Amino acid sequence: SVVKSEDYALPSYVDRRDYPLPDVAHVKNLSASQKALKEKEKASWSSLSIDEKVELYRLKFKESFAEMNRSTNEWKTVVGAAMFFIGFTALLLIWEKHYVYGPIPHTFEEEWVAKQTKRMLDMKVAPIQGFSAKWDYDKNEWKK
Amino acid sequence: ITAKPAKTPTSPKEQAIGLSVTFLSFLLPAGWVLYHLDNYKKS
Amino acid sequence: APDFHDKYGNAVLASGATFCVAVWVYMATQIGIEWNPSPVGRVTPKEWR
Amino acid sequence: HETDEEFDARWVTYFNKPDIDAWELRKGMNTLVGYDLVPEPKIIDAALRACRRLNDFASAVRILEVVKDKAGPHKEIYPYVIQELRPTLNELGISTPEELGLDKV
Amino acid sequence: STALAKPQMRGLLARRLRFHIVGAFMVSLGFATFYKFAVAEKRKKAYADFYRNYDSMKDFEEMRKAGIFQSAK
Amino acid sequence: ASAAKGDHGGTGARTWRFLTFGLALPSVALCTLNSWLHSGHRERPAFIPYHHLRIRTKPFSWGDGNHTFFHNPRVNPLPTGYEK
Amino acid sequence: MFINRWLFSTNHKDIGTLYLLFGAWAGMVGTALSLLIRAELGQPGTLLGDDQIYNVVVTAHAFVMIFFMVMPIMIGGFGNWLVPLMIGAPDMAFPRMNNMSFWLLPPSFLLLLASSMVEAGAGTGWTVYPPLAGNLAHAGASVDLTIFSLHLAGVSSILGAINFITTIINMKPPAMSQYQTPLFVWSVMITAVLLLLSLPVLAAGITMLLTDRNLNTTFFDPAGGGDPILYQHLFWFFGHPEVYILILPGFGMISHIVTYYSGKKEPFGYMGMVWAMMSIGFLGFIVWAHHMFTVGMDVDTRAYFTSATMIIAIPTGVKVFSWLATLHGGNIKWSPAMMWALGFIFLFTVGGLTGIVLANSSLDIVLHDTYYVVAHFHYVLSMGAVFAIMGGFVHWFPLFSGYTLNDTWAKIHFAIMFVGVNMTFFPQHFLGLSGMPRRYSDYPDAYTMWNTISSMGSFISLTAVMLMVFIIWEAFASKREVLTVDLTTTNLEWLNGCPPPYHTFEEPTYVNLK
Amino acid sequence: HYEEGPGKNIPFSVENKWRLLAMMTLFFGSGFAAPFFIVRHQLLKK
Amino acid sequence: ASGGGVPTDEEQATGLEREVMLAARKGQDPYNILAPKATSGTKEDPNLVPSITNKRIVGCICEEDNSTVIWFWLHKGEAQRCPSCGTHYKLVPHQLAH
Amino acid sequence: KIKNYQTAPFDSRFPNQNQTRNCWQNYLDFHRCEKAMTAKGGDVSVCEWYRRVYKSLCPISWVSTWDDRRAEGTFPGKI
Amino acid sequence: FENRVAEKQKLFQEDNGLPVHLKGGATDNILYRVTMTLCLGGTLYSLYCLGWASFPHK
Amino acid sequence: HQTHAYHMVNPSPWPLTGALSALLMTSGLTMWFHFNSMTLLMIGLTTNMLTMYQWWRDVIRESTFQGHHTPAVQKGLRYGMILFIISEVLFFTGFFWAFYHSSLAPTPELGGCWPPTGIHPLNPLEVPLLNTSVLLASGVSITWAHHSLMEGDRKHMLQALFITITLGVYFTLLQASEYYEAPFTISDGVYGSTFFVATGFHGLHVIIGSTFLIVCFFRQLKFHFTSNHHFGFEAAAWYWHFVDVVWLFLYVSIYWWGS
Amino acid sequence: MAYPMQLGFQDATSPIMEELLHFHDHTLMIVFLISSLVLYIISLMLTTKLTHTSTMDAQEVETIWTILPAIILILIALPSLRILYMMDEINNPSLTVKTMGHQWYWSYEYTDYEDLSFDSYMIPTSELKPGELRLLEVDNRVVLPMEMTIRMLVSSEDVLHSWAVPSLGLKTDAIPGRLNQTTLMSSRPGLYYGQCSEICGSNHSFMPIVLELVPLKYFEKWSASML
Ligand code: HEA
Ligand code: HEA
Ligand SMILES: CCCCC/C=C/C/C=C\C/C=C\C/C=C\CCCC(=O)O[C@H](COC(=O)CCCCCCCCCCCCCCCCC)COP(=O)(O)OCCN
Ligand SMILES: CCCCCC/C=C/CCCCCCCCCC(=O)O[C@H](COC(=O)CCCCCCCCCCCCCCC)COP(=O)(O)OC[C@@H](O)CO
Ligand SMILES: CCCCCCCCCCO[C@@H]1O[C@H](CO)[C@@H](O[C@H]2O[C@H](CO)[C@@H](O)[C@H](O)[C@H]2O)[C@H](O)[C@H]1O
Ligand code: CUA
Ligand SMILES: [Cu+2]
Ligand SMILES: [Mg+2]
Ligand code: NA
Ligand SMILES: [Zn+2]
Repeated sequence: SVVKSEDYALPSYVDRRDYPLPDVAHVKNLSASQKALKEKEKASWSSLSIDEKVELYRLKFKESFAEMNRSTNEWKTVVGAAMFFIGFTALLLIWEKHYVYGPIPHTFEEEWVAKQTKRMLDMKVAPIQGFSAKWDYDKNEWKK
Repeated sequence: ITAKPAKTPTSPKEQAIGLSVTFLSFLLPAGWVLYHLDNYKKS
Repeated sequence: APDFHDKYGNAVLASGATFCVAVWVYMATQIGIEWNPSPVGRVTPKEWR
Repeated sequence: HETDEEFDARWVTYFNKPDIDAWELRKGMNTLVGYDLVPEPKIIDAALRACRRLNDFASAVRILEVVKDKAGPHKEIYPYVIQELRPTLNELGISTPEELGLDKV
Repeated sequence: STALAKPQMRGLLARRLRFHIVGAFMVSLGFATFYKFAVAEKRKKAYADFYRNYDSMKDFEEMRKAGIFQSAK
Repeated sequence: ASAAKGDHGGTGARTWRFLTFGLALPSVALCTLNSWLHSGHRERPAFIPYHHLRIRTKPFSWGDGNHTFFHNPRVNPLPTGYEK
Repeated sequence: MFINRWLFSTNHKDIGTLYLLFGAWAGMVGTALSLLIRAELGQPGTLLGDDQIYNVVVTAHAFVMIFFMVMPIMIGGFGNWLVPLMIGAPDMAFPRMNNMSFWLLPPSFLLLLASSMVEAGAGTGWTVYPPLAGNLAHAGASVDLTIFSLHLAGVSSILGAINFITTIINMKPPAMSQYQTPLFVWSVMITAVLLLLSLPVLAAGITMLLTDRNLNTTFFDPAGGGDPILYQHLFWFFGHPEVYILILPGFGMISHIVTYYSGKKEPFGYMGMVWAMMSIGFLGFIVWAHHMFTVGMDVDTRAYFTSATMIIAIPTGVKVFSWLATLHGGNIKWSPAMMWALGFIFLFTVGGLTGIVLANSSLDIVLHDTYYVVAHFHYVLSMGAVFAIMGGFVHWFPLFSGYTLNDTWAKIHFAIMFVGVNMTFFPQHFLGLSGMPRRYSDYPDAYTMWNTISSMGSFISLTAVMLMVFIIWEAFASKREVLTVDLTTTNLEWLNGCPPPYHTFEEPTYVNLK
Repeated sequence: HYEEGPGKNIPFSVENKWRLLAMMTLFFGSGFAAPFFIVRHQLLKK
Repeated sequence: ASGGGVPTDEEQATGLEREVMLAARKGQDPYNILAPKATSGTKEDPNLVPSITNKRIVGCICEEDNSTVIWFWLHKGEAQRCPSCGTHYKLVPHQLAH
Repeated sequence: KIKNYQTAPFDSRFPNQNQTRNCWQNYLDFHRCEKAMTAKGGDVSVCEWYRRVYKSLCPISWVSTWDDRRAEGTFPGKI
Repeated sequence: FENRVAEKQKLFQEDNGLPVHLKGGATDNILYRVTMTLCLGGTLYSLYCLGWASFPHK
Repeated sequence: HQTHAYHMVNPSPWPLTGALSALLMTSGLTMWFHFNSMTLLMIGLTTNMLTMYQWWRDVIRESTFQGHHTPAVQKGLRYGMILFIISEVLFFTGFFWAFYHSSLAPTPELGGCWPPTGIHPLNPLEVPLLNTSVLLASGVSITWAHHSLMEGDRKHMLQALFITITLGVYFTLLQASEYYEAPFTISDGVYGSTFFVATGFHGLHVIIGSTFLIVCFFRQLKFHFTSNHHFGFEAAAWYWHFVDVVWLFLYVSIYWWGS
Repeated sequence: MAYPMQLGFQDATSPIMEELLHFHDHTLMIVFLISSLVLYIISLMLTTKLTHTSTMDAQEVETIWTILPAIILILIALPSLRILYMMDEINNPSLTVKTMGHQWYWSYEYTDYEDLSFDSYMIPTSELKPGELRLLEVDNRVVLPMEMTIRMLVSSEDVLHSWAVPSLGLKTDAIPGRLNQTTLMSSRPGLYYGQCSEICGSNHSFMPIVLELVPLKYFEKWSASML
């Protein structure tokens, strides 16, 4: 039952599916009825009741395999909280855009970009694949 | 690993306080500097 | 006895996802960020010279 | 390293030692479940009868649980092994984890 | 009341490993054929098609008439 | 690869003292004589303000900034030539 | 008592704790510098309006992360806590000299802060190449304070390397051979040999830089017959061993973490792991000029450095595949430290592969001094070191402190960091392939989209770092004391409890020779 | 001798979690703030 | 030539250095400089593990050239077994010093 | 013979990326030739190949500095 | 002279709880205080020098 | 009570004072180079010397007077000294690399030759050859000292160690005179740079090694060493042989091949 | 130049850059396959409740995972080195051009025939003509004859710089006291841009390179008009 800090060098109990029989029993001290149960265990186990058999199991072990291997809902908390904090990050980025960053250069104005795009096509920027290759110089429009 | 229950449990409200204090300790001084960048560069 | 994840995991996942999508979409589209995407299929070239 | 039958026979012999002690029972089972196999019924049978000589009902149930665990997603293996073990389970009065409700989460 | 057949009980992890490493190899060979077709050979054909009838003087004259050069009006 | 000496059988202090006074210190005394015979000042060469010599990219942190630490006026010219 | 314990320490655990505290504080400085970099770049134009300051921020970012965060945490912090415990030794060989290796670092960091406060800072790059770093283009004290910061950090680490090598060779149980010491202890010994041999060459080169700046020497100045390229050889003869020094203790921690959370008694392929770290260490001395493929180097030298560099992938692959083979058949515990270690294996692999791209000098001509190199090393180094550090920190925090972390919060922290670092650095591959130079305060407009995304990613990792501080606070605030730790039969550092007493192994372990 | 055990093998107190929060706030916050104030300092010089 | 005047360790060694020297003269190893040689390690012939307290950590190299060492506390009382190979160890507390 | 100079040809003495010594050697050769042709009579025109090669390869500032140092008496190569 | 090592061994093994750097007697404390005072005072002065050098002067 | 043979050191202030001395020396050199003042540097040099004195004093107290240097501790100190010397070898290797880089490929500014135009090297057969004989001889006399100590001979240990020190001082004084008489300086391009920085760090190490031998001389006068336990003497001899070997490489490379 | 959202290399302007593109495609396929294989095996190792925790013999599988990486490295190194030595092959230029780096601009010298030299500075953003590129245009472009092998010689008159033109696959450091050689050949006319690629101080971001490739006869007349 109670595991103490000062017990750290003694053999200990663990529930691990790869270490099925741990080094100590889960319950070491026995009451009068538990003592009588361990005596009865020396006779035929067919004479033990289901409840007695469960009790013997729970004296030896803490959790069953099904209990120790159960899945949990923790992933919902983890993914949800991570998305909350990533969302919070966007608030910081909104704050930065509003209070820290000033205007970007005039070369990002629509008319500048339209002229710069034409000049890039006139100098055949990336004419094999990257950029002017996607312009139809015969039809004067972007290729479909 | 196994462990004892908390000797001094930190409730959800207490965690929200510690988290908010922690985040403000990083965000307020830097935010103050970045908000005032214009003030510094025009000096 | 149900733990924190049994009690609140559904709400944390749903709310966190809804919040995260909403604030990133707002940041991405409503505050003047210039992403500078490709002109291809988007910009009508204009005389410059 | 040797044949399957020779491996199985060494493990049957191990658990059949009449005066096997508690430490050896645990060492045997905790070593056995490291291998890439679910132990043959004849190995499990010898381990359960060792539990009986050691007056340890609980470890007999745990050994049945670790057979089911070692099968992983191969859900056909454990009912096959319990089927093969039924005469021993009946003889020794071993209840399965399912019969004890210990398969419930 | 039918007995259950004896299933395979040994080497289940190794058998899983072998099956999926083979599958990994087959997928890798498949991706390598897709990538050579969708990227590497596509690029080879794009440069070869571009240059097969490329007229560098015609390209220059187009650029010159568009006004792009300092050294050519 | 062991010179032309040769005296072992149980190395020791007596042998290393023998080497010290019989080989090592005599050699120092010979090189001391060789050095004392070739000593005496030689005529310093004409000064030429070569740009790869007398480098000054920052004043030195002592003196007037323009003298090296073990400046010898007789043989070390400044960037502008020998001192008077 | 407080002064005797924490300023006059001769105890390997307390000194380890001092290093972990120092390294965590440095990590905050280095993170703030990184956010300033990414804020300058997060939209086109100028933010600071002063690119000398930008260059100072970049330079200090790298020195802080390398010399004040990664090496103090891995070697000073995990090395001092874990190495004596993992070999059953009662302390380091030189427990008082060990304390001076620690106390040289606050002054070293003070000199680096001083360099940034005086004049206009050292806006040099962490390479500190002349003539930019010389006394005409960087007149004044800043670059000299940087040189002296490096001298003190170098003495700290050379003395620490002497300590670790001596401790590991001389203070194991008499029956324990070198081939019965754990992999993390190997990884520290090999890192220490690399430090011992490489740091004195850096010290020679930066001393020559100091005298060209102040004593009118001309080692690097063609006017006197010197050569700027000689400084680059001496710097990178240290600097390539240095990048393996930065990852090797990480490899050692990753081996322990992957073994532990796979439920295994041992890593797969122990002697291959030892061979691989020794091979990486050795080859790490004969490849440095791949940092110099654009300086005007002869073709046959380029072919040699290309080929020798690529061979490092062979021992490194043995380690990656051996970590996968340790997972194989494990009873996998999905702990937060395991998540850090699995993130490490994948991200390190990506980074190492872009290193193999760069090793080909023909491609490196186009990729050198671009963001492709920045992306390479923020995967293999920045994520590699940071993820191994966080894995080790989560895994061993209960040993060092006696208290447990909240594992759900620690998994949330891992998730946020994983998103953040990949959003930050993956797009930088595109920027480098498309020709954006590194060390730039602004960029041609075409590069805007990926710079914007990269800077948004940097704020996600900021959120993760703030959360990490909260998680550490919450653990110390709640005081959940450790009880049982599994697998102590193959993890000796836990067997004295959590935290271990001040003196451990006052009675040494018993180990027979059979 | 010295104090041993959880909370005692560290150069800072964890006896009160709010005093600890202040101390950790000052410690990590001063390192994070420093580069921002170094930049401000260099901007204000010229 | 020759002469004396240099103290010997017998004359002038002190402290722990002198304890180690005098113990070595008697063939004893109180300060654990030598590796102990294993017995057959059965329950009848366990390995005998000296200690000045009532528990000591054992590392067991179960087979020659294993790289993995198996560590456990050995307690005063009945012999305990290595959890990997089963070989037996028994604590022999106290003595050594005063 | 063999004129119509376009640029300096490949020179197997200097096959690598660093061409400093190619510039330097041709500068020296031109000036040594020129000195020789001036003393014992003759015409510098026989030195022309070296002239064209060092003018092609050498940075203007290097030539200018070397010329200044020859005039000063501080040129460190032998002419 | 004479071998007085045994006398120094007695002095430095005396069971007085002093750490080795003070165990020679009162002059150790003097020399320690001189060293530490110069170190801490020198470090404060270096910080003053940093403050001075951090700003432009004429 | 421990039952291992290793040394748990008393808590000590000297790591901190040594670290602070490093801060004061380096900030002091910065103040001297840029702010026209030697004050911080002088304090740092003083506290460095005080730290070294008290630290190594305490090591003598722990070993000669308290007995903590068991064979295991001594073996660690052997490794530590060997590793320290290896790091010093690599430090010098950086300066030798600088020398060979500059001299094997002399640039046009030098005249395209080595030695550069305008440099008149010292004659390696005069005082540099004398210095070589002096350090080689001191390696013979320190070996005599070591064997005298092992054979229990106080007087001849002291004589041989005094001769070794005298030769170290002779070398230092000869080198100082050579520095003063040299017609080239540290500012004489890469020839002066490599010459004075490489020989100058070597001269510093001769002074350090000579001081270490002098410490051993006085400890020997005070009977600290036994005929079998004397690691400080062994470490000083190893360091002295290192200084001798570095000199042989400087003589062959810089003075002889580089002339 | 680069275009918005570009993922890979600029299109090749020179045969050597085309070679680099195909070699990069080859190497990236390998990178992708290895990175994906590692990610997949991670997921495979982590997705079964089956276990095997006893000691595993290593030496058989270590032959596979050294020999197969060595073979892969050879398959990278063979075309890698072929391109390296093809790059280095003798080309016989018909023009030599020098460039000198400076803080913060480039100068160019064309001194095969006449003494032609000039400085080349970034166009400030406020002075860009409509449709010109921020941070990339210069006042005086490096005009060069197209379809011709050109020897570029690179040096600096102050700190290190580095002269780069990505679409020609060029990057040569500019080192004072050193004259570094590279070869340039454009298959096409046009404008080809690069940026200083060795940190050289405050304005390292702002000293770009613009090559203007035209027919020889235009280059000759431009050269004469620049004297
Ligand atoms: C943790 C630090 C770290 C590590 C470990 C590495 C590892 C490697 N690095 Fe990186 N590197 C840096 C940190 C690091 N690097 C830093 C900081 C810089 C730049 C500094 C600056 O300029 O500021 C840099 C720069 C750099 C350059 C110079 C680029 C330039 O500036 O132009 C080169 C060139 O070859 C390079 C190559 C490599 C290679 C080949 C490896 C190899 O060791 C990687 C081997 C690993 C793998 C290959 C992955 C795992 C292997 C397998 C799964 C097996 C199968 C694989 C194959 C068959 C390929 N690095
Ligand atoms: C270990 C090395 C390291 C690390 C961790 C980092 C982390 C980061 N770096 Fe990096 N960086 C370098 C080493 C590193 N860097 C180097 C060498 C250079 C080249 C400098 C030069 O060009 O001269 C460079 C350059 C560089 C640039 C290029 C600047 C330019 O070319 O102009 C950029 C740009 O985005 C960048 C960004 C970042 C970011 C956003 C992070 C991080 O914000 C990403 C998230 C990581 C963290 C937040 C780490 C936090 C860790 C702790 C807080 C410790 C916790 C402690 C304990 C648990 C005990 N860095
Ligand atoms: C001969 C015995 C003298 C007494 C003993 C002195 C010991 C000094 C020891 C330390 C030397 C350390 C640094 C060496 C730097 C160069 C000094 C080289 C040796 C030397 O002394 O060079 C001389 C003086 O030079 C000079 O600048 C002298 C410059 C003086 C300042 C030197 C120190 C500068 C800062 C050094 C920092 C070193 C950092 C090392 C870090 C190592 C890794 C931690 C040359 O004199 P010259 O007039 O030029 O020519 C002779 C002309 N007749
Ligand atoms: C003119 C003034 C110059 C000032 C600046 C330079 C100062 C350095 C002075 C030179 C070094 C002096 C070193 C003295 C060490 C004395 C202590 C000592 O020697 O301690 C010995 C242990 O060795 C040990 O720690 C050995 C410990 C390592 C010592 C290493 C010393 C060399 C390194 C010095 C620093 C070089 C830095 C160079 C940087 C470029 C004590 O053990 P034993 O001798 O066996 O005695 C025990 C027997 O008595 C028992 O029977
Ligand atoms: C890269 C790391 C940091 C990234 C993200 C920072 C997020 C910022 C957190 C908030 O910072 C605060 O922001 C306020 C504005 O919202 C500023 O108040 C300023 O603005 C207010 C009005 O807008 C005035 O009331 C104040 O007096 C004036 O200081 C304030 O100083 C600053 O501390
Ligand atoms: Cu010029 Cu960067
Ligand atoms: Cu490298
Ligand atoms: Mg570069
Ligand atoms: Na910007
Ligand atoms: Zn065993």
